[PDB]
Formats: sequence, C-alpha cells, structure tokens
Amino acid sequence: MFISVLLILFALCVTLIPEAHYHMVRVWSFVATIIPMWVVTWMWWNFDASGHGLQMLVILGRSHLAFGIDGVALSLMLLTTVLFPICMMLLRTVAGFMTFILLEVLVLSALCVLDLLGFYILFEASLILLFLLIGRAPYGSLEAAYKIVLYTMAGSLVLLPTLFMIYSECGTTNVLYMTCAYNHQTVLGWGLLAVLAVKIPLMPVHLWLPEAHVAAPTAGSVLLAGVLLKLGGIGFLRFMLPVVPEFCVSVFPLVSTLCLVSFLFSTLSTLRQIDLKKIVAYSSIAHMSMVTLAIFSQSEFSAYSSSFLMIAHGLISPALFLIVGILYDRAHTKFILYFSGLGASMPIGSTLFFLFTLGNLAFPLFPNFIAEVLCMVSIFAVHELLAYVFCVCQVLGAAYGFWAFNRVVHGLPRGPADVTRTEFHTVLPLLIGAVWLGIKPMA
Amino acid sequence: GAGAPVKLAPRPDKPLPTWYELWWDNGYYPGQPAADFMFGAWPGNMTETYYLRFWSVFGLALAAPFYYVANFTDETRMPMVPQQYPAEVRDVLVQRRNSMLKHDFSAPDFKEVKDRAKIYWTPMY
Amino acid sequence: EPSWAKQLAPKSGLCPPEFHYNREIWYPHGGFYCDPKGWRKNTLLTLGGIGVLLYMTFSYSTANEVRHMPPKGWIPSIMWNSNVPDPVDFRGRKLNRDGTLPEGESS
Amino acid sequence: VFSGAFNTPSSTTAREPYAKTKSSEAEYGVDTPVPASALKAADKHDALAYAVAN
Amino acid sequence: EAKQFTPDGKYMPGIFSKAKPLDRSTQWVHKNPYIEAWYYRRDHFENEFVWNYRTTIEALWFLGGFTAAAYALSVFAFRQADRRSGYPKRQILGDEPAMVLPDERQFY
Amino acid sequence: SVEERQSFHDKVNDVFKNLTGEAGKRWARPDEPILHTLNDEKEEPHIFFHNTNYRTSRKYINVEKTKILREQALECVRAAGTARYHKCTEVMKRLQAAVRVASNVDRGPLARKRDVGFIYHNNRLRELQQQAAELEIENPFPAPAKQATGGY
Amino acid sequence: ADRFPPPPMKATQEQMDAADVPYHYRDYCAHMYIDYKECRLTSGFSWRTKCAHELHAYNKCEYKEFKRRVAIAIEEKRRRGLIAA
Amino acid sequence: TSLDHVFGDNSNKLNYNFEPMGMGSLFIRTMVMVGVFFFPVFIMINDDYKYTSFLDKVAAAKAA
Ligand SMILES: CCCCCCCCCCCCCCCCCC(=O)O[C@@H](COC(=O)CCCCCCCCCCCCCCC)COP(=O)(O)OCC[N+](C)(C)C
Repeated sequence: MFISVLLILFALCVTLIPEAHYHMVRVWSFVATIIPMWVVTWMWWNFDASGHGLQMLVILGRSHLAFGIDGVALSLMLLTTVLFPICMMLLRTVAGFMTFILLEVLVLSALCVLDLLGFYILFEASLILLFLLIGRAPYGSLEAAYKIVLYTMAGSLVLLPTLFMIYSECGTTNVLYMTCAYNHQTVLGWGLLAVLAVKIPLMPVHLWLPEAHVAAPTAGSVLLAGVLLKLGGIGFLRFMLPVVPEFCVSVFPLVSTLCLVSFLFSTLSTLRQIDLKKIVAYSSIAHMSMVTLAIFSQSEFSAYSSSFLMIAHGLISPALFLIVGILYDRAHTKFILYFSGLGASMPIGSTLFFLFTLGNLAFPLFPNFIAEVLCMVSIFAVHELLAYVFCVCQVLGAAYGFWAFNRVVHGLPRGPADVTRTEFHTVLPLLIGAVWLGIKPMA
Repeated sequence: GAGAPVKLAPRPDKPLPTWYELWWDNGYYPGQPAADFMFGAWPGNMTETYYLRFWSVFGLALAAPFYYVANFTDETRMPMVPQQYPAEVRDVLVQRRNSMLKHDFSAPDFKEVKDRAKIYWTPMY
Repeated sequence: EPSWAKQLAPKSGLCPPEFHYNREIWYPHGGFYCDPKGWRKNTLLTLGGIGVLLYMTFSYSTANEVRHMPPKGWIPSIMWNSNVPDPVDFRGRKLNRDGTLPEGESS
Repeated sequence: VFSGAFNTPSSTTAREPYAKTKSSEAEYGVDTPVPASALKAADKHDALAYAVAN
Repeated sequence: EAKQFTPDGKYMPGIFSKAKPLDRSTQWVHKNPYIEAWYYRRDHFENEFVWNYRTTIEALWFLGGFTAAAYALSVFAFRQADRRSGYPKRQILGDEPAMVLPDERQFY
Repeated sequence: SVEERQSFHDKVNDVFKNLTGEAGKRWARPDEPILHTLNDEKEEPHIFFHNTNYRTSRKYINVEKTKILREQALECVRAAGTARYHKCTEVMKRLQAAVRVASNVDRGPLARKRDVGFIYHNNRLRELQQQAAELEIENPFPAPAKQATGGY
Repeated sequence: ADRFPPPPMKATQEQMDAADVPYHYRDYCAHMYIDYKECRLTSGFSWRTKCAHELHAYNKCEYKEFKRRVAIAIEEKRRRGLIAA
Repeated sequence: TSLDHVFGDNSNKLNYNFEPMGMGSLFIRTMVMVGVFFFPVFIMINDDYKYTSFLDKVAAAKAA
C-alpha cells in the first residue's frame, strides 16, 4: 500500500519534467512501468501456495477499496505488468505516456479489489481515457470510441442498481460477506451478466470490439486485447460465481447458447474479413467464448484452465497486433491486397508471424494448446456434445489463420523491409513467455 | 533452374466486386479462385450434375454387396470354427468386442457373447 | 552505387550470374547460395560441438533408462550400462552377464 | 475462499427452508388507501368492464 | 544519394537538402483508387442492409434457426447431465420452483 | 431459536478471535473440519472458511493419491509384460477407484458423475436385462459386460 | 466340441509368461510356438535353415488343430441339420 | 506486357459475377452439412429416445 503510493507518485512525476529534455522523459516513463513488473514478481515470490486462498490483504476502513491476492489475479497482474512497458515503447508523446500510466494504475487496482463498489469505481473510471485514446483526432475514429464507451456505460448502468440492492440487503459490498449472506440472486445475477457480457465480447453485445480494437493505435490494441477483455473473466471468477451461484446454475443453458453462437458466428465472420487488423480482432471473440463456457462449466478445475487460457490469449494476440502494427507503421496500410511475398522481404517478421499464427490456432508447444485441452476437459465433464461443438469446428479457425498468412507472406515480394532492433524487442518478451508456458509451465 | 521468367498479374483498374475475396491474386499470372473448382470451368468440362448422376448409380453399386453379405450370410458359411483356446485363455480374449472369436458357433455361450458385443454409444447410468 | 554496397558479400560461385536476389536482406538461415570463406573450419568446429552434445545426451540417456524386465540374452547395452539386469532367457533360466548358460547345464 | 479446484458456495446450501424473519417490534403496515377507481380497474374477471375501466 | 549521418554518428534531418531523405514514409504504398473505394465500401456495409426477401429468409433460417438449435442442445445437455448425476429435475430460468445447487452433505 | 443461534455465533466469533497455532502447522491447512448441525454453513463465516480450507486440502490429496497409484500400476504392467492380463487387474482397479473418488467427491454443481470403470453403465445394463426378462420382451440393449477395461 | 475334445495343454502359465508368449498365441500349440520363437529370435539371418525343424513342427501342430476345427464345424452343422447325414 | 507473347495476354477475362449462391441450394447443402458433421448429436438423441421408450414400456406393462 505504501509501495503502491510511492509507485503512483513516481509515475505521476512525468508531467513535471520539462519537455525539452527528450531523453529524460523517455527514460522516466519507461522506468515508471518497469518498477511495477519487479514488484509483482516479488509478490509472486512472497506467495504461499499451500496457504490461504486470499493473501496480502489490506482494507481501507469504511471507504470500500479492499484488496487481496489469489492465483487468477496474480497471473493477470503479472501479464499486465509485462504488457505495459511494451506499450511505453510504442508511444512518442507525454499525453500517451500519462494516459497509459493512469490506465496501468486503474487496471492493477481493479484486478485485485475485493469490493464490488470498488470494482465499479476502479474499472470504468478508464472510460474517458479509452474514448480519448481511440478517438484521437487525425488517425483515430470517433465512431469506434463512441461505440465502446456507450456499450460499456450501458452494461455498467444495468449493474449499478443491483450492486446497491445487495448493499442495502446485507449491509456491505465486501465479497467475503456478500458470499455468506442471503440475497435475491436473480436481480444481481442479471446485473453482473450485463457488465461482464459486454466486457468479454459475447454476442449480441459485441459490436464495439471490431471497431475499437482496429481504430486504436498499436499500444492501445495491445492493452485492449491482452488485458481489458480479461476483466470480464476475472469478474466472473471473483464476484459472480461466489455471490450468485444459484443464478449461475439456472442461467447455464442461456450462457451456453450465447457462448456457442458467439464462437460459431464470430469464426464464420472472420473468414470474410479483408483487413489484417480486423482479422486479428475478430479471432479474440471465439477464444473468449471458450473462456466463458469453461468458467461456467464449474466442472473439473475450471478456474485453473480458464485462467490459463486467458494468459495464453493475452500472450499470443498482442504479438499479432504488434506485427500488424509494424506493417501499418512502415507501409501506411492494413489492407491485405497491398501485401504479398513478405517472406522474401521480412524473413524475421514472417517467421514471428508464422509462430504466433500457430500459437493462435492452439498448436502444441504453445500455451494455447494446453489451455484449450484443459478447457475442453472442463467442458466435456458436463456433457460430451458441448465439447464436440468446439472440437469439430477447428478447421474453421485454421482456415482463416492460414489463409491470412498465405495471402500476405507468400507470392510476389512487395512490401517493407525487415524488423528493426526496437520492433524485435517489442515482440521478444511475449515469445519467451510463450515458449516457457507452452513447454514447462509448472513445477 | 532458378530465375525462370514468370508473367505478372495486373492491378485492378475498374470498380471491384463486393465479394472480391474469392479470387486469390498472389502477384503472378494467373490467379486462382480461393478454393479450386468453386467457380470457373471444371477439368474436362464436366459439371456437378454429371458427377451426381453417375454417383446415383455407382454408390448403390458399391454399397450393394456389403448389405447382401451383412444381412443374408452368417458365421456358418465357414468350413471351420475359429481358433480354439483353453478356458482361462479364451475367457479374456472374447471379452473384446473387437475379437473374431465371437463368431464361434460351437461355443456353449455363443449367443450370450454375441449379445454382449452389441455396440452402444451413450454410456447409461 | 550506394555507400553501404561495398560492405556487402558478393554473389557466391554457387549462384548463377544472371540471378538477382537483393543482397541487403539478412536471412536467418543464410540466404541465397550461402558460401562463406572459412566454411570448412566452421564445419569442423560445429561437428565438435555436436560431438559434445552427443556425449552429453548419451550420458543422460544411460543415467535415465529403466528396464522393468530382464533381457532374453546378451544386449549391447551391457557394455556401457551397469543398471542393465542379468539376462533371463526364454525358458526362465538365469544367465551370465556375457549371455552364456551357467555351469551345470553348459556343454 | 478462492482456489482453482472448485467454488465452495456452489455446493454449500441450506437443507431446510427458513422461518420468517422478525424485523420489528410492530408487524402491521401503515399506508394511505388506494382510490376505488384503481381497485376496480385491477379486476380482470369481466373483460368488457376491464376495457371500460382502463 | 542523401547523407543523413555524420562520420561520427550524429543524425542530420536534411530539411533544406536537395536529395530526398530516406525515412519512415519511404516504403508507404501507392494507393490504388479502386482498392481504396472497395475497402471504404466494405467498411461502411451497414448502409447496404435492407429488409428484402432474401435477407429476411436467411436471417430467419440461419441466425434464428441455429440460435434455437444451440438453445435446444444446451437444455438437452443440462438435462442429461442432471440425469446421469442422480439429480431430479432442476430449475432453469422460468421453470417453476425446484432444486438448484446440490448439497455437498448429501449423497445422490 | 434466534437467541440460541445468536449465542452460538458469539461463541464462534470469540473462539476464532483468540486462536493461534505454531510449530510447523499452517492455519488454512486444518487437520479436522468443524462439525456442525447448521442449516446452511455460510450462516457462520468462520466455520465456512475453515471447512473450505479442509475441503481444498482433501481435493489436492486425492489428486496426489491418483498419481502415486498410477506410478505403481505402470510399474506392475511394465514388469508383467504379456502376463499383465492376469497379474495387474487389482492395481488397475485401485487406480480407477482412486480416480473415481478424485473426480466425484466435491464435483461442483453441474458436472455429471464420472465412471472410470464403465461400472454405472454395466450395472444399468444388468438392471435393464432383469427388467426386460420380467417384461418378457426382447432386450433392445447390449448384455452387460463382466469387465470393460483393464481394471473394471 | 464334445465329439472332438481338445488335447491337454503341454505349456503351463509360467512357461508362457517366461517366453513372453502373446496372449492370442496361447492355444493348444503354445509349446511349439515357444520352441520356434526361441530358435528364431537367436538365430539371426540364417533362421530358415537351422530352425526349419521347429517351424515345421509348429506348423504340423497347427495343422492338427485346423483339422479338428474343420471336424467340429462339420459336426455342428450336422447337428443343426444344415448338412445331411 | 513484355511477356504477353510468351505466356498469353490479359484480354480474356474471368467469367464469374461474384454473386452469392441461391437460397435453396445454400439451405439444402447446409442441412446436409449439419447432418454429416454433427452426427454424434443425432446418435445421442436417438439413444435418449430409445431409452425413454423402453421405460415407457416397463411402466405400462408393470402397472396392470
Ligand atoms: C487459479 C489458479 C491460478 C492458475 C492460473 C494460470 C497461470 C498461467 C500459467 C501457469 C503456471 C503455473 C504455475 C504453478 C506454480 C507457480 C506458483 C503457484 O502455485 O501458483 C500460484 C499463482 O501462480 C501464478 O501467479 C502464475 C503466474 C503465471 C503468469 C505468467 C504470465 C506472465 C509472464 C509473461 C512473460 C514474461 C517473459 C519475461 C522474460 C523476458 C497459486 O496458484 P495455486 O497453486 O492454484 O494456488 C493455491 C490455492 N490455495 C492457496 C487456495 C491453496
């Protein structure tokens, strides 16, 4: 807590640096995100895996805002602290540095909060930052920014009275006493489903993602894909399943059909896309549908497998966004028809593209393979057909993945030259994390 | 011989069709459909009606003998019984539904072993 | 000619003289008709490193091989491995480590 | 509380229904009366009179 | 034939120089007008939606049809799981009061 | 009554307030659960968290039991060779029973009961054969198997 | 199979476990199979000439069993009426 | 155009209108695809029906 105050105050000192010292501004904003990565690694060192489920607790009196660490929050916090310095390497202005610093404060505090009102306050305080990040004046899109902000606001406004309903019902929004009291679970369950089915892209409230994740800059796309979608999953695992479990059983056919149609229809839409960033953007919806069904199965080790799929997606899809961002930065287009023969002109970039293509399709020696196997073990244990639907549709994911790769990488060599040292080192931590988590993830 | 000449494919100089992503233009001449034989003339000028018409006879010409022997012929056509085993060896060998020893019509539990070799799909509870 | 073109390798003697291939591109495997000058020395050194890896994996394999059944005769792994059990033949008789029947039924 | 193995509130339930909770020392309501027009307008047994009332 | 670096490093911008400097926009693509038009049209394809015959029929049989198929399959899987676990009929949303949430202190 | 429930809650709060433990023991890996006659154990939060920790301990121990038995069964089968059909049925049965306990105890609210031996299926086949005999019609089902796997 | 009863087994379970006889080869010629396998697996390239006797004896035993199987089938069909007697 | 006299020219154009398939053809082929690629669903539904009709026969002839 004292450490967190010191890290925030060190991060906020970027504004006071005079702008004529360019080197100092770059180094200060990069170190301001490097330090929380070290602190979260130390928190992993301090964790007792044979101890209590909630460790390193702190509660700030009668102000809500109570905090604690479990395994899902700790893995997601480690992933966020990895992803934020890479975002710092892709920005050039103090406005970008400050927006991403404020976003990192809000994400890190939202991932480990234990109060529902605290979760509401901390998460969607990032709405105006996302609006300004997506609708930036010369190269953004105001339509996309309006869509993402309005969908998130709609879901949050459905949740807010139900939050206050359980608060008047039992006397607290602390999740440890909300899980032990008697509450009207249908109303609160519908409010929580309303927020987290927009955060996780679940059809029909999913149309904001294709616009926002493409109109964003490369750093914004890395953040939005790798981090902000998983707040819906940790919302399911931390707040909704412990507090309204009767609802979570009774809504299972509806959540199940939403997940199945989201998976199938989003995979079918990904095949007709002609923009590389839109191809990468749609593929995330099917993965999150598998995550949601694995969470809702509650069957074998469902929290473990679903968290592991969230980590595998958060490693693999930001790297695909990084490669598309390199192509866009040095060729000024994201259109497939302008790219051919990238193997001959960018051999290192095409090799990285192929490896992350194989990772996104859940091939072995990548963490997505272990993730999808364990998620389908959790789904299979409820019924065999709910697993069969995901199993037989694997040709549809590989079709779009290999079609996009084969169209842009082979053929007549036209396009930009190979990657620089900076682009390679933006990609590199994700590759090392993927090789480790896909070969020896546990000990 | 690397470096052989190859003709390049022209760029679009007219308005594009709405569903243009069904043509694969890799840069060289000629391009192809996204999947072969989805449009354009088929090899030998055959059509789908040709293959469906020939298959509507040819498929029953191949499925005819299997049906005849599976419904009008049985284990007793053979001039000998299956391979004989001691009881302790046989009793585990015929536990497999896969085994060819269930066609032993001279076994004292021939019917019961055949009734246990019925394929099921959903495991009951 | 550009300034940096003098720093580049020529097209090798393996490459056909009329083939053009953009010599500025760094290929991770070597590229178009790679033929470095000191290749025989590098080949010998890489063969030495491969021999080091061969010895390391031979030792690791010998340390971690588990035989749940004794062999039915002499096997060549008896020469370098001391965890190989004594052979027991097809009739169940215990044998020597060189694969011959012990005294009492030999010759 | 939070483990990757299972979710304990998903299987920790009451075995019997509960009794009614006593909330106050006085258990009678106080409210203003409904006007008779709305009392009549709620009745659905006569479809014509329901339509005429609404 | 530009010179953007001194012999000891030290990048030079070449703002007033005659020779064209190599920079970030050196390999930007030359835009084909028809490709840009087609991508713009596909970007705004929601203006081309119309409730004609084919749109209504395909939105009924495929979208609503497969959504109903997936709901029926989900209910089938739920009921079969409850039967193969020793449970009675369980209360889904809109199904009258029944059993939800098995007790861990109970043998089924 | 309400007074007795309140006095029990006060006693539980006092006990869990003045609780300590040392010498190599982790709290939240308790040796025994707290035995109660409460309707809905979540009425008392300390008892609910204590029994949650005990139940987590048991789930992980059962997983470990499955791994130890799988190593033992592998040793038996690989030593036996072609004699494995009559030599290692008992250890295979014990491994399958341990997997059954590891899956079916504290299973969650939705997963079906896992039969590692096809034992529920063949038990059902036995009962359906017996019912069809009294019904005096032909059995539409397969006859029950004596053993389906290398264990059961 | 009462008219043509099986011969006694000349190989015990322990002998077939010691030779690692595959369980579908543990029939009424298993001892000859043990002899043939023991000869062939230790004779190398020239197994067809120096293990000719063991293979010939094993095939002769299997011929006896084949003839008994034909006779069992003939008796079963005669009892069912499929072949006139 | 320097190789058009060697490999052919660009005068002959592709004869395809890039139009969607007919509605009935699409519906029929999709129904065939659902039947072929989702055959475990139909197998298990048939299993449930054959099981519940036997229990109907048992409950009918038992209480008489
Ligand atoms: C719900 C459980 C959490 C599992 C989430 C999945 C994690 C993804 C990767 C799997 C790694 C498994 C690690 C196992 C041993 C590590 C310590 C451990 O035990 O895990 C911790 C938590 O583990 C972690 O935090 C793992 C961190 C994984 C995140 C890795 C991604 C970030 C790295 C990015 C790439 C960096 C490259 C940099 C190099 C250039 C606690 O989990 P449980 O054992 O379930 O807790 C016990 C429960 N109870 C206390 C109640 C008894």
